[PDB]
Amino acid sequence: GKPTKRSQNYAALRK
Amino acid sequence: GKAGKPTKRSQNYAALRK
RNA sequence: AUGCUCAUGCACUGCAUGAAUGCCCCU
RNA sequence: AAGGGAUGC
Ligand SMILES: [Br-]
Repeated sequence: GKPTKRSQNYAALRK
Repeated sequence: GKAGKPTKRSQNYAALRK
């Protein structure tokens, strides 16, 4: 659904 | 580029993980 | 498009909370 | 995209 600290954090290290 | 689904064991392990 | 996934909380829907063991082996 | 394993000595 919406971004979360966890998913966001993942996206970062993941980016 | 991969995901991995948390299972009953993985989660159980983590639950016990302090 | 992790803008997920998956648990737990009196519809494969909400809400809230937590987990990168969300591993590693295998079939 | 499905299943199993803590003897995962
Ligand atoms: Br295998």
